[PDB]
This record gives sequence, C-alpha cells and structure tokens, in this order.
Amino acid sequence: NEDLPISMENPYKEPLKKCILCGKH
Amino acid sequence: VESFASMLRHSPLTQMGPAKDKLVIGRIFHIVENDLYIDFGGKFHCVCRRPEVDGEKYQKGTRVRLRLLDLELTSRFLGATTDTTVLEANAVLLGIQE
Amino acid sequence: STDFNDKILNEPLKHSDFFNVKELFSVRSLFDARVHLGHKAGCRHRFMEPYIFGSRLDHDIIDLEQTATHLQLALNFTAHMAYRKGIILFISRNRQFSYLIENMARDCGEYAHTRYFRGGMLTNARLLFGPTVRLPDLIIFLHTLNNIFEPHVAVRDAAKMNIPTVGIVDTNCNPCLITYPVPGNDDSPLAVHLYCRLFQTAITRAKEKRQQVEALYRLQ
Amino acid sequence: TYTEDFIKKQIEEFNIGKRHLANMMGEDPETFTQEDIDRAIAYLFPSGLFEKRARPVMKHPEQIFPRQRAIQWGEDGRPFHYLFYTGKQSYYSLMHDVYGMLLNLEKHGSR
Amino acid sequence: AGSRLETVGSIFSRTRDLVRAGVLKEKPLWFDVYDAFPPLREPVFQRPRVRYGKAKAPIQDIWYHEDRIRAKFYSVYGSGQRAFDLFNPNFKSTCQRFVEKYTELQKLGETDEEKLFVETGKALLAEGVILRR
Amino acid sequence: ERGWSGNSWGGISLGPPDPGPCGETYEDFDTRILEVRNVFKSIRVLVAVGNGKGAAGFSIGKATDRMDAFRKAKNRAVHHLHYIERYEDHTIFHDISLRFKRTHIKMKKQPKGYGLRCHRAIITICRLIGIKDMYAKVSGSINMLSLTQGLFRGLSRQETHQQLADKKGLHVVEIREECGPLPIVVASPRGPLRKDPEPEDEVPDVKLDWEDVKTAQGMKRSVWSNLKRAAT
Ligand code: FES
Ligand SMILES: [Mg+2]
Ligand SMILES: [Mg+2]
Repeated sequence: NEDLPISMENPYKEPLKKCILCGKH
Repeated sequence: VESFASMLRHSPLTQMGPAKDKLVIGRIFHIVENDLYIDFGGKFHCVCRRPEVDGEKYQKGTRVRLRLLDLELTSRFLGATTDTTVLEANAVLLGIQE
Repeated sequence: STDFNDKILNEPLKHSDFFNVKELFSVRSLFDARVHLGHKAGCRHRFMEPYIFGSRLDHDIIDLEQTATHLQLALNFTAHMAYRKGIILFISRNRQFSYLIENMARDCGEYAHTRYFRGGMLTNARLLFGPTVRLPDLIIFLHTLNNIFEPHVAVRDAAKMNIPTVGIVDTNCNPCLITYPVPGNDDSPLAVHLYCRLFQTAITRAKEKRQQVEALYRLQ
Repeated sequence: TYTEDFIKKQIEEFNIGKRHLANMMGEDPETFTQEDIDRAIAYLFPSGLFEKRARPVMKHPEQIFPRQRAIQWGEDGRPFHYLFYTGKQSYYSLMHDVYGMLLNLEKHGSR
Repeated sequence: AGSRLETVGSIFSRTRDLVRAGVLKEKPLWFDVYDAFPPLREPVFQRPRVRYGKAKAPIQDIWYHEDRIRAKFYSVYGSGQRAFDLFNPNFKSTCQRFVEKYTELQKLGETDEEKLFVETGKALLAEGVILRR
Repeated sequence: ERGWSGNSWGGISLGPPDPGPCGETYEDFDTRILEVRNVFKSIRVLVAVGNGKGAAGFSIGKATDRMDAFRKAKNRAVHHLHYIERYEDHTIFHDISLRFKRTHIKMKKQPKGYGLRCHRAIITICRLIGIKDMYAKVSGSINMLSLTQGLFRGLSRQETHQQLADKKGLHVVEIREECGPLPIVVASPRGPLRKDPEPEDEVPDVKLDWEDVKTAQGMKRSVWSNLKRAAT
C-alpha cells in the first residue's frame, strides 16, 4: 500500500534555540 | 475500498501538519455566561472568553476564526509517570467568520 | 421447553452475524466520527499500544481497522445479550454526555448509571437494593475512566461479579479487564454520539428479533 | 409492621363503621362524608383535650397507617425504572428532567 | 455465586471451572454467548510495567513524503492567511494545492528540489493564488 | 478430634459453609482452621475451604468473638474459590518451585500411593483440594498466610498436559517404568500437529536445586528425612 507512513526524521523540527552570544568570540 | 491509511493520509487534520499558529474555523456549541466552547474539528474543544467588541454576535452555532496553539494541553509534573491532561485545546479567538 | 430452548436460545448462536450488526458502521463512518483521534503520546497506556496505528505529531492515532473488528464483536455480544432479555447497564462519568446516555438508555429499554458510583453497588448489591435484586448481565462503559483519570471502580467490581463488560478504551485507558474492548476516541461528541446510536440500534433490533421469532414459533 | 391484609381488613371495618355511624346519626350513608364523621364523633364522644390529635378520631385507615411497601422490580427481576441502579432513581430522574428543560430553554410570599 | 478473584484468570475461565466443579448449578446467561463469540483477547488482569534501559514503545511516528514539502512551504510562505475548515472532509489548503502541483511536476519532470519549489510557485501564481514570502 | 496438636486450633474442622445469600448451598465443602491469632482484643482467623474436587479457597476473618471470625472467614472463603487442576485427580501436573515474599515452596509430583509428605498446613489444604500424592518442602520464613498464598498461587498457575500440547502443537507422551517402553499419549493438540521435532537439547540450561541433586547422589544424611509416619 502506497499510503502507508514512511520512516523519516521530523521535518517540522524547529531549529534549537540559541543564546544571544552563540557563534561569537 | 478506501483503507484507513488513505483516510489518514488525505485527512485535512493530517494535511494541516503542526497545529501551532494555524488559522482554523470553529463553531460555538455551548455558552456559559461569557465562556464560549468552540469545536474546530479536533479531538477537544477550546474555551474562549467572549470578546468585549461585538460580544452579542457570539451565539451558539456561530462560526469563528481561531489561532490554534495546542490541540491538547498536557504537562508532566514532578513525581508523575504519566502526563496530566486538561482535556481542552488552546486557541485564541480572532473574530467571527464573515 | 427443550424445543423452546433449541429453537430460540440456541438458533442465534449458530450464525456468525445473526443480527446483521456489520452494516451499522464502516471504517469511513468511524473516521468521519473522529473515532481515530487519541490522546498525546505522553498519556499513552502501555496495554493500548497494540491498538495504536501510530503517533502524528505527538498525537496518538487509533488503528480503525482493529477498531472495526472489536466493535463488530462488541455489538454482536450486545445484540445477543439483548436478545436473551439480559439487563444492560451503561456507565459513564463524563458529565458532558450524561443526559445523552440516560436518554439513550431510556429509549432502548435498558439502564444507565452516569452519576457518582457509590461503594458496593455491585459487590454489595443485596444489602443496597434487597436480598432478591437481579444484577446486570452486561455492562457497557462509554467512558472507562473517572474524573481523576483512573479506572472506573465498576470495571473491577464487574470483573469480581463475573459480569461481562463492553468498553470504549482510549489511548490512556486500561483494556486488560474489559471483556470486549473497543479502541476508539471517547472525548469528541461525534464519536460518543455514534457509539450511542450503534448500541441503541443493536439493542432495539435484537429485542425486535426476539419478539418476532417468538411470534413465529407460537404461530407454528 | 402492618401487612397489606391488615390494612385491607381495616378498610373494611372503617367502611362498615361509616355506615353504622350514618345509621346512628340518621343521615344518609350514601352521602355521609368525612366532615360528618368528624362532627358526629365529636358530638358522641366530647373531648376538650387541647391536643387535637388526642381527641377521638375515626379516619380512613389510609391516612392513619404509615405502612408503605413499593416494589421496584417484577417477577422477571428487571427493574421498572431505567435509573434503578443509581439507588436514587426518583431524585436523579427529577434532575434529568430539570436538566432537559434547561437545555430546551437554552435552545430557545412563598418558600 | 462465582469467585471474586478478578486477578486470577478471567470471568470466563472462573465461571467455566466453577460450573464444571459443580459449585455453580447453572451457567450464567452470558456464558453461551461468550463461548460462541469469544473476544479477541481473553480478559486477564495484568499489571502495567514501567520501561527501563533501552526498552522503547513500538509506536512509530506518522510521516509522509509531502510533509517535507509542507515544512518548506510553511517555512517560506508561512501559514496561509486563509483559514482551515477541518469540518469539510475534502478541504484543500494552499499548502495542499502546492503539494499536489509539486508532485505533478515531479512526476512530469526532473527531480531538483529547489527548481520544483520555484516552478511550483510560478505555476500557482499563474493560476492566480497569492503567495507572499 | 484434635487438630495438629491437643491445644491447637489449626487443623480443626468448622463444618460446611453456611448457605450463602446468593441461595447456594455448600454441603459438599469442608472448612479447616489454618491459623488463629490474637489482635491487640480481637481474633484474626485464617481458614481454608474446599470440596475435595479441585475447588478450594482461603480467607481471613477478624472479629471480637472467635466464632464470628470463623463464620466471616468461612463465608468469605467460599466466595473467593480457586480451581486447582489435578493430574489424574490425585496429584499435580508437574514440579512447582515458588517463592512468595520470603517463603519458598518446592512441590514435587509423585506416583499413586506416595501419600502427602508435606507441611501440615499443606496437608490440610491438599486434603481440601483433593490432592492425594505430592511432596512439599517449605524453606525461609514459615509464615502461615504467606505459605497459603504461595501454595494457592503455584497450584493455580500449573500448566496441564493439554495446555502444553496445544502450546507446542505436539503429542505429550508419558513414559512409565512399570509400563515398560510403551508410549502413553496423555495429550494431543486440538489443532494441527507440527511436523518438525523439538530441538534435541544436548544439555538443557535448567536451574537445579542442590538438595535434590544431593539426595539423588546419596550425600544427604539427615536423620529426620524419610522417617516412618502415620498415613496422611
Ligand atoms: S547556545 Fe550555543 S554557545 Fe550558547
Ligand atoms: Mg479520552
Ligand atoms: Mg494435650
């Protein structure tokens, strides 16, 4: 059956929250 | 014959995807003073406060616009093996459907 | 009385679907009634896992193919019990549907208990009603959980009193002690209305079938 | 405890005594009423006791005897009322009726 | 009367054993119906267990191919200003029409995710559906 | 007749259970006292009932008067009956090793005429159930209530030959030394027969008990074992 669900990582996963200084020296 | 898998795949609720910040249409089915109980097609209804603007227009059977925040409000608390549910959805009442 | 029994009480038991309960519902109808919508995975009960198709964005979905077979078995059992003039008691502590369930029970000539369940109604019935009281032959739970999200005491009491139980079990319910569990949504008004309609129709049709069979037997 | 046979007999004795009192007072037994019973008993058996219930009385046995016995199920065992197993079938039936009227209205000196 | 040990066996097994043992003179009204049409599972009491270690529930997450497209749509054009009508069994959102056009283009052309997205946007704008990025 | 001892309530018969409110008589049931204790005053009694044909149960009754406790325990016991499956209506279907709380009970199936060589409470409960041949050893804390609970649990959780045949889908064949190499099929599956045989496990990984092996090898020397006793 083509309508069966498929294994997959959550495509709606929101980007994980960042602190204001993340990526800065 | 249409299988349950096809029904779930092509269901509007499935198509909606995440329910956060989605505009939906609900229908008022019960009123308790200024508390409006609205069904929008989900498992649970949402309880909204009667707006101070054109509040008289909000009656049973009225179609309203809602911004869904959560389909069911649950939260696991300290020392609990299972989540505690209020059996209600979370939504914001925007207005009446013209 | 041997011919009476063999022709009326044993005849229905030789047919797979004697009361034709299969045409009362379909997977399409259950989907339209939102019977497939369960609770979130955080409230999931372990014993409800085999009945769950999957989780859609942390929301459990009840496999309606299994629900169809379970509902078929439960409705067949209910129809057969009503044909035998057994006492049928509906139980539900969801106050949103107490009026509907009481109306349905009155309509089909059966009994309802949507109020606070006192200690000993089933296990102490003789002291609470009288020494010659007759207990229900079948108990149907439209909601198997009480208002603190724990099992209705009537489930364990009926198990103690050897009374078969039919039950609507949501994803957060325990189906271990319900004789004929029916996985489905117990919150949405559409699903509850569908359950009430199906059970009322089955009971009424079973009683009418019994009456007409008795009339035919008397005529012949 | 008063058996139903006992109350039946007392009804019989009250009826025969009613006709007897009607004969004694010369009134027509056919139209003789309870007020007539009270007045005739007061006349024949005068009593100025202040307590009205301590004075002579010949009332219909139904009013005197507090015997009550209501059957809630038939010989087959099926209860008559659909709310029997609640244990308060009358109260919950009344509440159900009131709630139904409230639903209908929602769709639409004394103590 | 039957045994009140609800945690031992099931009501059917207890009733059957007591009937055969002679404790119960007559079978209950439901025994024959149960025997003719048994449930799928025998109703036996079991204590639910908390899982530990690597034991996990076998419940899978429900995902479809189009979900990816939906995500990107909901990330690029955002949530449609048009409201969802979940009561209609055949409601078509802007995202759903975008998905259908995307799949038709994929089946009638090549497989380049960005190109499919952009050309699908061009096609929807050509049809006359507003799409504000 | 005295119980286990002259001044002991244990083992004394209380007569048949009273006719229940349900309308059922229990003239074929016998009641035996298993324990009497003073609760500090009231009396707590543990009693067991059984008809001798597989139906048996036990209950606790608490009351200020001892006779009231007896009556309560008996009447509650008759409404919490177990059914115990018996192999040929004289013994158990297989050896049963159980531990309830801190009380260990090892029971062994035995041939006909072996008798009841078991704890006295176990002897009484077996007589109530109808078991005539069995061996039993109790270890750990000898607590009467725990002993009764473990005994009933283990006896109710025994698998019959028919159940094993249905589970494995194979003939369960009994071999008796007195009957030579004759194969006696005691159970056959109700469904179809599996055609592939059980794996011939060269050395099964079973958990053996040191007492049984020591007895089999003759290193057990106890002066208290295998002593001559009255028929039980
Ligand atoms: S959140 Fe990434 S460095 Fe702080
Ligand atoms: Mg629920
Ligand atoms: Mg002595």
